[PDB]
Amino acid sequence: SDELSFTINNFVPNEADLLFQGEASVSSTGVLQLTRVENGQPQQYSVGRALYAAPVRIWDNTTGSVASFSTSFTFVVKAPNPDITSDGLAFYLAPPDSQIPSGSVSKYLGLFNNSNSDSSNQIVAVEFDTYFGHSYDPWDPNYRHIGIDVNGIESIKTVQWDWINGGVAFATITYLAPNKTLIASLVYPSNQTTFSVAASVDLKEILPEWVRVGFSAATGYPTEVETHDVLSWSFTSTLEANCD
Amino acid sequence: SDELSFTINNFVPNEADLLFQGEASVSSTGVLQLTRVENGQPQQYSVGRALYAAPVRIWDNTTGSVASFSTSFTFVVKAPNPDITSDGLAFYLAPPDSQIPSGSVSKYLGLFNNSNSDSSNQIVAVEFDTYFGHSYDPWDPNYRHIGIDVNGIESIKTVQWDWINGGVAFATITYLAPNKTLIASLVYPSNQTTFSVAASVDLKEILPEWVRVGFSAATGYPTEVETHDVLSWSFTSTLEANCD
Amino acid sequence: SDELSFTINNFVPNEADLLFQGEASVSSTGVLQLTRVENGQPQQYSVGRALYAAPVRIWDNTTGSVASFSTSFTFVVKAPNPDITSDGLAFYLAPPDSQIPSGSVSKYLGLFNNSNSDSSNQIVAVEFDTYFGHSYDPWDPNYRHIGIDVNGIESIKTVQWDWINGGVAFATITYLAPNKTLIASLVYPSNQTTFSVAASVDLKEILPEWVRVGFSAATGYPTEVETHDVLSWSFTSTLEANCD
Amino acid sequence: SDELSFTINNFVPNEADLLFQGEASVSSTGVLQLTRVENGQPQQYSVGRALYAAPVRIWDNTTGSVASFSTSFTFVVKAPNPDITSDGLAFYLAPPDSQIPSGSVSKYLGLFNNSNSDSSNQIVAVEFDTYFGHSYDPWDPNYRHIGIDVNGIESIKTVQWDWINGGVAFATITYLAPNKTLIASLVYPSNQTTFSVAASVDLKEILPEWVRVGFSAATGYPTEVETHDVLSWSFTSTLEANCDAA
Ligand SMILES: *[C@@H]1O[C@H](CO)[C@@H](O[C@@H]2O[C@H](CO)[C@@H](O[C@@H]3O[C@H](CO[C@H]4O[C@H](CO)[C@@H](O)[C@H](O)[C@@H]4O)[C@@H](O)[C@H](O[C@H]4O[C@H](CO)[C@@H](O)[C@H](O)[C@@H]4O)[C@@H]3O)[C@H](O)[C@H]2NC(C)=O)[C@H](O)[C@H]1NC(C)=O
Ligand SMILES: *[C@@H]1O[C@H](CO)[C@@H](O[C@@H]2O[C@H](CO)[C@@H](O[C@@H]3O[C@H](CO[C@H]4O[C@H](CO)[C@@H](O)[C@H](O)[C@@H]4O)[C@@H](O)[C@H](O[C@H]4O[C@H](CO)[C@@H](O)[C@H](O)[C@@H]4O)[C@@H]3O)[C@H](O)[C@H]2NC(C)=O)[C@H](O)[C@H]1NC(C)=O
Ligand SMILES: *[C@@H]1O[C@H](CO)[C@@H](O[C@@H]2O[C@H](CO)[C@@H](O[C@@H]3O[C@H](CO[C@H]4O[C@H](CO)[C@@H](O)[C@H](O)[C@@H]4O)[C@@H](O)[C@H](O[C@H]4O[C@H](CO)[C@@H](O)[C@H](O)[C@@H]4O)[C@@H]3O)[C@H](O)[C@H]2NC(C)=O)[C@H](O)[C@H]1NC(C)=O
Ligand SMILES: *[C@@H]1O[C@H](CO)[C@@H](O[C@@H]2O[C@H](CO)[C@@H](O[C@@H]3O[C@H](CO[C@H]4O[C@H](CO)[C@@H](O)[C@H](O)[C@@H]4O)[C@@H](O)[C@H](O[C@H]4O[C@H](CO)[C@@H](O)[C@H](O)[C@@H]4O)[C@@H]3O)[C@H](O)[C@H]2NC(C)=O)[C@H](O)[C@H]1NC(C)=O
Ligand SMILES: *[C@@H]1O[C@H](CO)[C@@H](O[C@@H]2O[C@H](CO)[C@@H](O[C@@H]3O[C@H](CO)[C@@H](O)[C@H](O[C@H]4O[C@H](CO)[C@@H](O)[C@H](O)[C@@H]4O)[C@@H]3O)[C@H](O)[C@H]2NC(C)=O)[C@H](O)[C@H]1NC(C)=O
Ligand SMILES: *[C@@H]1O[C@H](CO)[C@@H](O[C@@H]2O[C@H](CO)[C@@H](O[C@@H]3O[C@H](CO)[C@@H](O)[C@H](O[C@H]4O[C@H](CO)[C@@H](O)[C@H](O)[C@@H]4O)[C@@H]3O)[C@H](O)[C@H]2NC(C)=O)[C@H](O)[C@H]1NC(C)=O
Ligand SMILES: *[C@@H]1O[C@H](CO)[C@@H](O[C@@H]2O[C@H](CO)[C@@H](O[C@@H]3O[C@H](CO)[C@@H](O)[C@H](O[C@H]4O[C@H](CO)[C@@H](O)[C@H](O)[C@@H]4O)[C@@H]3O)[C@H](O)[C@H]2NC(C)=O)[C@H](O)[C@H]1NC(C)=O
Ligand SMILES: *[C@@H]1O[C@H](CO)[C@@H](O[C@@H]2O[C@H](CO)[C@@H](O[C@@H]3O[C@H](CO)[C@@H](O)[C@H](O[C@H]4O[C@H](CO)[C@@H](O)[C@H](O)[C@@H]4O)[C@@H]3O)[C@H](O)[C@H]2NC(C)=O)[C@H](O)[C@H]1NC(C)=O
Ligand SMILES: *[C@@H]1O[C@H](CO)[C@@H](O)[C@H](O)[C@H]1NC(C)=O
Ligand SMILES: *[C@@H]1O[C@H](CO)[C@@H](O)[C@H](O)[C@H]1NC(C)=O
Ligand SMILES: *[C@@H]1O[C@H](CO)[C@@H](O)[C@H](O)[C@H]1NC(C)=O
Ligand SMILES: *[C@@H]1O[C@H](CO)[C@@H](O)[C@H](O)[C@H]1NC(C)=O
Ligand SMILES: *[C@@H]1O[C@H](CO)[C@@H](O)[C@H](O)[C@H]1NC(C)=O
Ligand SMILES: *[C@@H]1O[C@H](CO)[C@@H](O)[C@H](O)[C@H]1NC(C)=O
Ligand SMILES: *[C@@H]1O[C@H](CO)[C@@H](O)[C@H](O)[C@H]1NC(C)=O
Ligand SMILES: *[C@@H]1O[C@H](CO)[C@@H](O)[C@H](O)[C@H]1NC(C)=O
Ligand SMILES: [Ca+2]
Ligand SMILES: [Ca+2]
Ligand SMILES: [Ca+2]
Ligand SMILES: [Ca+2]
Ligand SMILES: [Mn+2]
Ligand SMILES: [Mn+2]
Ligand SMILES: [Mn+2]
Ligand SMILES: [Mn+2]
Repeated sequence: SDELSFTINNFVPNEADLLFQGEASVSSTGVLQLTRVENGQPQQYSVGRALYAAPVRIWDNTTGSVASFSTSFTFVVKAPNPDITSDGLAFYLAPPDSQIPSGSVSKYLGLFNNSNSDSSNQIVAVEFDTYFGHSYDPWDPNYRHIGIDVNGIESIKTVQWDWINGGVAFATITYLAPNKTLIASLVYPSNQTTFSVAASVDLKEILPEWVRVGFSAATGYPTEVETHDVLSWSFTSTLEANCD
Repeated sequence: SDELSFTINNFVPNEADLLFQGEASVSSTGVLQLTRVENGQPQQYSVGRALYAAPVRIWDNTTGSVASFSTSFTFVVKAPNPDITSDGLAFYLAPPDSQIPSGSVSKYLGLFNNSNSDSSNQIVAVEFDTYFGHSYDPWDPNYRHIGIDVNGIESIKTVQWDWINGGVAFATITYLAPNKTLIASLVYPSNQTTFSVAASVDLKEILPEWVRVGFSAATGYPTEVETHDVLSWSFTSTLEANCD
Repeated sequence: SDELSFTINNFVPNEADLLFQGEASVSSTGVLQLTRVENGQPQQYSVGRALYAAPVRIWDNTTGSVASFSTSFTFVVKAPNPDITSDGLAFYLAPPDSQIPSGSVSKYLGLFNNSNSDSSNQIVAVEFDTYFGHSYDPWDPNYRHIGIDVNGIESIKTVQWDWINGGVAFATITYLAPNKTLIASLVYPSNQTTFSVAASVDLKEILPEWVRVGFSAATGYPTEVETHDVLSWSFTSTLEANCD
Repeated sequence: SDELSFTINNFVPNEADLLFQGEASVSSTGVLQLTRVENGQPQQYSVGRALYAAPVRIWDNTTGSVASFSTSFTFVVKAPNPDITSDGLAFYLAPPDSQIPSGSVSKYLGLFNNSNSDSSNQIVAVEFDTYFGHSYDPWDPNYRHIGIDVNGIESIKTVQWDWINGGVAFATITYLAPNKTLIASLVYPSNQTTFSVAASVDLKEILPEWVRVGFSAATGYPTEVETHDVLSWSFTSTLEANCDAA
């Protein structure tokens, strides 16, 4: 509650402390696969979500304290066709009872089913969007991007990101509550490249007192499929008290 | 999984990260009450259990790694009648799907319903037994005690403990896996007294790979009731890898 | 040794756990001032260095283990004249017995006194260079930059950085040893801007087994002076063992 | 300062982050030896002290905040003659500039040189005293003990302790500042035995704002020598802020 820190360097099949929604699963080799894979090939129209079992406490209505946190993970996106990719994944905080919305949720990364932004969603996400289509995703920019989503698919702030096929990406997301700042960074040590972005968000009005952290991913047409994988994931959060 | 640490200095009503079984609840003042209390008075035949939402990983069958951990909490036992008290409470590790056994479970601290020890229980507990009755609890010693229970109410090792009515007790439980040692200590800073005990247990054969940690408490006849309360609770565990 | 973590949210005068070289000092208000300030005005030709008292263990020659670490701090650079600024500061790892080189060390940020790179220096730094002069600093680029220095002032990799006068900057430096990667990030939450850079370095050949971490800063001519301040600083490092 | 945590599972020769006073040293095998050992035999009249390089912040005079901390370590005491042992060792907090007092400091575990208690010492120690002599140590009880020392060799509180020759002991010392309580526990997993003690101390009046943590050990006559060794040592302290005073 006040403080919560965990680290998962490797995953196991049917992991107990992870709640899976959709078709997400963990392979025998120990890699967390949000999209089902048959004989080394990704499938089409596959949506997956994983969450940590324990809800995370963000703020208190009585005292007014608000939590600042930081997390880091390693993920891989590998597509048979480098030219075009489908949708992508995201790291998101949602209500504990959040479930997959009904209907077509591919272009929304399995988080929403409507393009409009509503304050009732109470979802705060950092998306790694690899699909820059204009007809299906008019809101997204022309290039592959890393964006911050607050109660809507239309990201308040995005940064151009150069995706590498079969490349391990080390991502870090840090929220500073006193400064009301969300920072997302991604690093490719294979080419030694960095992409960073920051935004101004206040979790008091957006998210409830208790939330759940996790990952989401989606896929589209069979021709433009891809594989999303997570190898490690570390999280730490503390609820500092304000006497003011 | 590999590492998990949390700290709860204060509790809130309907806490999300705590699973309650029986009649356990959290008061408005922020104290975790395993036994229901009416207008400042404990009730009779009340059994309560609380667990952490996230299961804890102890060991791996493939690598052979085993986790060592440590936890600390503060609890209060306050009875209207200091002469005689009912049952008591315990800090226990059990399977994630553990539920309250049917039948009379008061004298067993809400963990078992049979006096015999069976390896299928897979429950490892540290009990603070305040009831020294001989007819109902022939297994327990003549004095109030702190005991270690492994797959049975009959504690493998117990230490005499002087209970103080309305006294805050600071307890610490530490498991060292390489040495296969479980250590339980209790401190009263109001009188500056300490009671410690150690035992030899191996969680490989007893508990499964994934377990849940928490507290349990029970009460008996109305004349000899008592109030069990928990004010704070901190836990930390790491899964160190063995290359041997 | 194996693990070391500390956090200093506020500083105190004549702090015991900080070793000061040059004219660095801590103000009564609790801000770490590397450059001496008279009545709210910075001085000229002022060089300061601060280090943590405890040396940090990086690697072992026998086992071959190498440490990965992460640190974060907050710093402020405030100059009376926004047009031109002097030198700058840096976060550096050096030998425990490192001292200020003799001679003009202003343009070298108080770390070196020669422009050439020599492997005997054994200094690894992340510099926030605010002086883009060409005659005095031909090696530096045309713009204010954040650079990574390995045994020389000429940074192996630099990133353009927009300096803000009187603006609080939150910086984070993370070294991953298995991937041999050094990452430096800087954030301005007042304007919500981020600047990140990564480089490939191996501390085995560069630094010795035991090093000291800290900060350095320098100033130049009186007309182009500036004030360097540090408000908070957190560091954490672990020495993970490799069984390969 | 506000928070400081470190862990040393193994030691190395000439360790940089440890300050050694006296004849303490680290062996090639990686064990911290406070008393010099020749060819596997302890020596006589050997006094050693080790401290962590970084001073530890306990309290602030302005805000009034006071730090609570916890530490754990593993130590071995092995004597050729189990019948009688010399002096012992202790885990102590002292001023950063503390040095070995001049004169005979064997019976005082290398911390003091006078039996009387003076508030100017500013030393807070947890001693594992293995010498129960009455003529040389009239203050100590009749049995081997674990004691808490505050500005004096005469321990305010002691607990009987059964020493095991060549036995690994796991010790844990925890200070709770809001409750002003110091707790010391020792465990032998080889026989599964525990010895615990608690005392009431306030570091505000005793120790200064900045202190240094470490270990001390001493030896006596050649016939009753022993070897003191430390295998691992972990420390963690945090300075929690109190808004009641402010
Ligand atoms: C992220 O988080 C915080 C907010 O939570 C951001 O805001 C800064 O936080 C600091 C510390 O809380 C605050 O600094 C305050 O500045 C006040 C005014 O500054 C005086 O001193 C300077 C000295 O040069 C003068 O230039 C100036 O003219 C003023 O005279 C001070 O009054 C404050 O002191 C206070 O101390 C205690 C509380 O600790 C109070 O009880 C006192 O009454 C007193 O008021 C304090 O020093 C300030 O809110 C922000 N800093 C600024 C404006 O510089 C952080 O900026 C942000 N951190 C990041 C991004 O790293
Ligand atoms: C809790 O956990 C551990 C077990 O997990 C308990 O067991 C001790 O652990 C240590 C360290 O692993 C082991 O110590 C070993 O002792 C071996 C023999 O000792 C030699 O050296 C002494 C020096 O005085 C001589 O007296 C003696 O005659 C022997 O010559 C050594 O061989 C071991 O060294 C090994 O190092 C590496 C591994 O790190 C190996 O690759 C080498 O091949 C080499 O074998 C090692 O030093 C031993 O298992 C236990 N310690 C003993 C018996 O003293 C801990 O006791 C327990 N900790 C607690 C309760 O605090
Ligand atoms: C930062 O740090 C590490 C290096 O320290 C970087 O390197 C990766 O680290 C991982 C894990 O150590 C290594 O992955 C290895 O890949 C080997 C080959 O891959 C097989 O499996 C895939 C499955 O799709 C096939 O595609 C492929 O064709 C191969 O069949 C495996 O053999 C390795 O498994 C090993 O497991 C144990 C050790 O844990 C060994 O004992 C076994 O013998 C077995 O060899 C292992 O899975 C690999 O070194 C690097 N990953 C790669 C190449 O994908 C990290 O990339 C870097 N992390 C960042 C930047 O986040
Ligand atoms: C180690 O540390 C602390 C001291 O630092 C020791 O002292 C206890 O700490 C708690 C929490 O700070 C304090 O509890 C206080 O008790 C007050 C009175 O109790 C009322 O409620 C009970 C309910 O049964 C009634 O029985 C009783 O008659 C009273 O009606 C309360 O007033 C306090 O509430 C306060 O909350 C906030 C601060 O958080 C204040 O702003 C409010 O004004 C309000 O006063 C509070 O609940 C108390 O100091 C000590 N606990 C006691 C006496 O029970 C710890 O005991 C010690 N911990 C160990 C050894 O584990
Ligand atoms: C886009 O997403 C929204 C939100 O999901 C979606 O609106 C509704 O969401 C709910 C929850 O997923 C859908 O779930 C069920 O649909 C049927 C018919 O309602 C029933 O199984 C359930 O309805 C009963 O239970 C509700 C409990 O709140 C009651 O409110 C209700 O009165 C019924 O008793 C349950 O709602 C629901 O189907 C959709 N609504 C519709 C018309 O489908 C929205 O539909 C999505 N818009 C798209 C894809 O265009
Ligand atoms: C002491 O504790 C043991 C263990 O609880 C207890 O044995 C049985 O435990 C189960 C689980 O709590 C009891 O629960 C239910 O009882 C009835 C009748 O069986 C049904 O609701 C359920 O039985 C069905 O579901 C089971 C699923 O495994 C099937 O195995 C079974 O075939 C049925 O389909 C469920 O079991 C169960 O009642 C008790 N057994 C009895 C006779 O009560 C034991 O009874 C306790 N001994 C005491 C109090 O003396
Ligand atoms: C650029 O930096 C280098 C490295 O500092 C510098 O070379 C020498 O560095 C040392 C250490 O700071 C200087 O320090 C002293 O200088 C005088 C004369 O040597 C003496 O105080 C000392 O010399 C004695 O002690 C040394 C110990 O190693 C002995 O090696 C020596 O034989 C003497 O006994 C000590 O060295 C030293 O002055 C400089 N060398 C010179 C000529 O100044 C180098 O000078 C700098 N280059 C610049 C500014 O152009
Ligand atoms: C028991 O312990 C106390 C405390 O150590 C001891 O008193 C004195 O302690 C100091 C510090 O260890 C001893 O150190 C030196 O002794 C000589 C003579 O004084 C000098 O080297 C030094 O004295 C000079 O420096 C001092 C700095 O404070 C000045 O105060 C002084 O005026 C001198 O300029 C330094 O003190 C000191 O020797 C002892 N005092 C004596 C008489 O030895 C005490 O002696 C011990 N009692 C025993 C063993 O019975
Ligand atoms: C917080 O407390 C105030 C008390 O007036 C109440 O009005 C408000 O509804 C509460 N908000 C939440 C989310 O509980
Ligand atoms: C990264 O390095 C590899 C080396 O083979 C190279 O093939 C690839 O083109 C590089 N990618 C980028 C974006 O530089
Ligand atoms: C552990 O692995 C071995 C492989 O032979 C298997 O026999 C055993 O059943 C496994 N144990 C568990 C609890 O999975
Ligand atoms: C503890 O201290 C209080 C002080 O009032 C006293 O009443 C009580 O008897 C003491 N309890 C024990 C076991 O010493
Ligand atoms: C490391 O060990 C090898 C052993 O052959 C030795 O040659 C080498 O000099 C050592 N390196 C250092 C820096 O001690
Ligand atoms: C940052 O915000 C302030 C608001 O007053 C503005 O003055 C300043 O120009 C901004 N700086 C940048 C680089 O946008
Ligand atoms: C603490 O502050 C007060 C201010 O009046 C002062 O009198 C006292 O000497 C200070 N104590 C210490 C140890 O600095
Ligand atoms: C501890 O166990 C060993 C087993 O050999 C035994 O020799 C020794 O006497 C025991 N010590 C105590 C105090 O029980
Ligand atoms: Ca898209
Ligand atoms: Ca009983
Ligand atoms: Ca420059
Ligand atoms: Ca003695
Ligand atoms: Mn997008
Ligand atoms: Mn019992
Ligand atoms: Mn530069
Ligand atoms: Mn003694």
